[PDB]
Amino acid sequence: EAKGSCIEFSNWIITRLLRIAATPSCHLLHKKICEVICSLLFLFKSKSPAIFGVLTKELLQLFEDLVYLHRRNVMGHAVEWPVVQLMSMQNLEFIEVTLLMVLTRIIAIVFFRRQELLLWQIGCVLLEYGSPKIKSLAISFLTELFQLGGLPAQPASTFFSSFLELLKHLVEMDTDQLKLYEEPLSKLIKTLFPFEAEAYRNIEPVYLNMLLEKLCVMFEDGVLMRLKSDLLKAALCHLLQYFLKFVPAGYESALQVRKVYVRNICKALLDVLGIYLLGPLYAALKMESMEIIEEIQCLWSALKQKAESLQISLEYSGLKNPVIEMLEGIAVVLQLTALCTVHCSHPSVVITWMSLDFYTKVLKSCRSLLESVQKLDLEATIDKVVKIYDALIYMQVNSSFEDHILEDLCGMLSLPWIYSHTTFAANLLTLSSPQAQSRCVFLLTLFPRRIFLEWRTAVYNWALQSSHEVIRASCVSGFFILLQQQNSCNRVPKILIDKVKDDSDIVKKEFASILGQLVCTLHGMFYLTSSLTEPFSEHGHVDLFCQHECQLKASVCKPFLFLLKKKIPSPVKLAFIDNLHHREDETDVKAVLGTLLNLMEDPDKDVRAFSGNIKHILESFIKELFVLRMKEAYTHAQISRNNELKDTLILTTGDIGRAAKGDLVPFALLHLLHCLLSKSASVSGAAYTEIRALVAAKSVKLQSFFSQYKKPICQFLVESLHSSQMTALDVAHQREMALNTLSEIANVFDFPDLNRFLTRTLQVLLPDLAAKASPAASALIRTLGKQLNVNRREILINNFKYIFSHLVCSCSKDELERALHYLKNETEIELGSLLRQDFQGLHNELLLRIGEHYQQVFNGLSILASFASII
Amino acid sequence: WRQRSNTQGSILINLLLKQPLIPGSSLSLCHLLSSLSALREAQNLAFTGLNLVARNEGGRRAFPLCQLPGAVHFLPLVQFFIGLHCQALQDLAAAKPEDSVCILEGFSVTALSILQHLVCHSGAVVSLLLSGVGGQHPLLKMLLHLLAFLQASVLTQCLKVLVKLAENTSCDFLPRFQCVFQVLPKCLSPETPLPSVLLAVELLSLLADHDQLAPQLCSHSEGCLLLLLYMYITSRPDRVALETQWLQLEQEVVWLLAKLGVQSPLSNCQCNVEVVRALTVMLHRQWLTVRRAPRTDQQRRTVRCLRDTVLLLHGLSQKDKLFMMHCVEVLHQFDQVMPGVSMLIRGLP
Repeated sequence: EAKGSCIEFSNWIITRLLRIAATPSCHLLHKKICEVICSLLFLFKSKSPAIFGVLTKELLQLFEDLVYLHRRNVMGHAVEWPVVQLMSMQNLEFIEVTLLMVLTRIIAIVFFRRQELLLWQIGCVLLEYGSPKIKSLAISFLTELFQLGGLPAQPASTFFSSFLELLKHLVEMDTDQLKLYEEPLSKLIKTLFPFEAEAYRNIEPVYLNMLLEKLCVMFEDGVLMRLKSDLLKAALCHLLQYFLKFVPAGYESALQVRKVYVRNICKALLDVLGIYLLGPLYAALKMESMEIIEEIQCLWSALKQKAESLQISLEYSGLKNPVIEMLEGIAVVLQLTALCTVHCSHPSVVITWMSLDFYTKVLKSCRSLLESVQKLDLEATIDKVVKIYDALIYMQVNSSFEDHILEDLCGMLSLPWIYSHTTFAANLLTLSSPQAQSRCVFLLTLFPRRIFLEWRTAVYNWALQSSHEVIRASCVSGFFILLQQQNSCNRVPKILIDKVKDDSDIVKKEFASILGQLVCTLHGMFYLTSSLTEPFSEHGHVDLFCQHECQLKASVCKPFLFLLKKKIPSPVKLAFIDNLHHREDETDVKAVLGTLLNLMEDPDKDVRAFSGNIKHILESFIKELFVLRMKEAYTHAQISRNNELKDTLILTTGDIGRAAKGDLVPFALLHLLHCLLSKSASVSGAAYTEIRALVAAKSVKLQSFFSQYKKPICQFLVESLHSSQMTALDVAHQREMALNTLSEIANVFDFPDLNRFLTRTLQVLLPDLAAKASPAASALIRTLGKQLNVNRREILINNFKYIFSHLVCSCSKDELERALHYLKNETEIELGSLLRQDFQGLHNELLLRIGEHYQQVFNGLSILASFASII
Repeated sequence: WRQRSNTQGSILINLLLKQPLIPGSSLSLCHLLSSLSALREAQNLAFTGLNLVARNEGGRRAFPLCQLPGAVHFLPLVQFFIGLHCQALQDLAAAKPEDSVCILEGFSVTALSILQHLVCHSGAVVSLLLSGVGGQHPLLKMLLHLLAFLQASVLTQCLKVLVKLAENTSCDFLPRFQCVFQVLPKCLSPETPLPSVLLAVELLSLLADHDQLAPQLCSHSEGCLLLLLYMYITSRPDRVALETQWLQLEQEVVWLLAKLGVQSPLSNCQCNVEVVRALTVMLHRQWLTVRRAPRTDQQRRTVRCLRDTVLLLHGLSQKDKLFMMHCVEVLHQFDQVMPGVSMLIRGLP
């Protein structure tokens, strides 16, 4: 049509575009053209959903033409000289790859159903057709399509075959080809395998059998042993972690028979090993050890023999052990600590961990090897040896093998440091990074008291003496860990925290860990171990191996609570909120309220960090004053007139209402309801979501809960309506708009008909409106009666007996008599004898107030005698 | 294709060999596989056909699919096994022990579902289904009656098999297949499982490609089949669906909506009223995402789904001149949806 004619103008441009598609600088231009094509597809989507669909069909036809070209390439037989002037398949492939990159974004936009698995299969065929980088670019687009599509049923075996082809490529991959190959596409395949079972359990056993063939490829093949790109080697280790470590399903698979093959694959996997990815393999080996654990309970020796071979290289010479091999021997020492008795704990401990003393003899040889190493030797390798010493400390775990060995380790830790922080003592230090210093500080922190307890205090003094970068974060951790008894005692950390309240960001994170010991976690320390049950920290280096189990004043927190600030970067409370995030506080409560007020202010709206922690604080007067400060902050947000600031306050208000059982939080919800009444968006829609979150915390009965929720709070809501009634400002239409706002409140009540909910509310409201006795409210009540189109003034006489009970329920004394006179002007002749005729249940309602009515109920009885004609 | 296609046919045979490839079954084929003597002869023929499938390998073709005469022969043998499952369904239809016979039929249905996966794997088995009794396969027509009559999971597998068949089927063949779904939509229930409903939604996307289902329209409201299905979708009780799986069923509905949006052809329509309710349900999901404020892959998928939902909402506003009239029913949700849209804009990066 006319749009087609515009497309035809584009087609004339397209013949020019094909020359643009292949050029030296064309690929950068083609990427811009592909973005323009994606924009054109977006523009087609903007012009019509159908126009995007027509464009998608044209794109599908272009994809089909590319698939036919791919099929000819897959055939490898006849090639058209021209596929449109002169066509080059490599030039066409580059143009196709640019089209594919726009297409992959378009395909995600298209979200085609039942017309995409074939395209994914075509992409897998295109990847098989593709060679090197062109295949890798296709694979990356396919991986993005796969992530959106999960696994196509249509790709079926061919997708498994493509994974098998990738495994074949892995078996024989050039390093340049590996550089061409995309780690992220490999990572996406690793991502596709589940960490546990999940999708991998969903994934076919035959696909798992293809994975077993993939397991035969690479390390079982020894292709992994053959030199590989480190990212590719990491990806292969990640893939083994993704599937082999996961061991998802596998009931169909050989399982324990496969595991013996897997153990043979694991021996192939260790490959060179020490003589990283090996650490990931060690984590997989630790997972295999974990699999051996419990299953062994109603192998490890072979692993010990492999360790013994690494030890034998160290034994022949310090030089003979590879530094990587020395690191490999150190690696899994923590896993060995986890294995046997720690594994038995989580019993018999029949399995035995490798002896620390044999390791210590290797460590003594390693200390000799470090002395043996030349200044060019060791250095960063010595830092790896220090990391190996740190691994030995992790292996020592709760108990050092010997106090003297711990003293030797402390001397080894001192190496670079002189004084502060061992028969060799200073001379060993004389014979001998900030991160290395931090690792030494961590190791000094890890030892507690026992041998060289004064040296550990000296090490804490050394941590005070140097606090730079990681060492400063380590120093804050060290001071807390320097004495378990000091940890049990409560004292200001001071030190760097005294020098700067933040003490710098790295110290602040360490302070947050100290904060984790502080507050809900008991100040007294039992075990005092942060090790917990660490698994593998992603690609991160393991680094450190690491009342509750036994009521803390904010004033007791003192400066650390003061140190957290809106000015402080924070983002977020994180570890510092800690257990407290998971009383007669008095001035400490006021200090806590100030910290809460800073949280209520929220330096970052996203960090409001406050949520959940506030609920724990709610679980944990001054809080009402903090709520008043929060209301002032809400007023400040209205003064700010910033939607994001208003939203953060609304979110905090919503969290608070769910967080607190107490009425003041419900009153805050009523304030939120006043916010819900306010215009400019958010407001009630945000409030309704907040109300639903409060309702979920409430486990509310709806209207029965609402009557408990409302009552005086409904009267306060009515008072807010009365404030609107007081200044309705469109004449009857403005009153109707106020009625519509009341109708919205009835809709918020959502009981039966909103008008029916309103009618039940109205009888209570009419007494409340009478109690306010505003002339504007009286006009609003007449408008409300017109909106009701009900009994109106006749209803008001029925309302008046309830209103008289409301007047009995709240008494303004002489002001109430003036209000009664205002009510009397609305009343005109009034109940008169009929009030004497009634009373009864309305009098009973005054009786129901009882002691709260107090003298006023007796006065009401005297008033009833006056109405009739009881002091 | 060629030997690699034969290997793919062998892999489908290997899945049949694997015990059981179908979920919830200890064993597939073999003892589970096995006149009764004629059926045993058919099972031997199917094994020969599986050996033959190992020996030998446009839009309806889709991705090229290996075709094996032995796989088609296995499919006829599978049809005899399906007929025994159908006979239990026919006995149930006659009825106005049997559950154990139904369990045996269910194992046969699971084998038929494995056969359906094999049919997705093999073009010739799909072609035999495409030819049908004369159209729908006579065993497949009995299976469609069985689907109308665990058993719900088998029906979901049959719906998934039908969706796979529809992709294999030519659009005209798919149109002949189409309207089986309209009877199926009546069979589909809120009480019937959401995972089964999600399979039905996948079948509905295959149906949307089919011309007869495309002829079926949201307009005509409850009387229209599409609108009634949308109204069930609008309720979104999803009692069977949990967490991501409930989101995945919504995402599948969003993908089906996207397919309708792609099509040029796609109150008066229950589905248009349902779409405002569905947008509100999407807004409730968006509000949960706003409460979440994508490190999890499911969270990343949800964020993409939320972006898709926002595009569908933009499409719905474009679709209806009275966006506000739809909005007024969903207006409390719409104010939350506008906050969610701002969160989605914040989410977009």
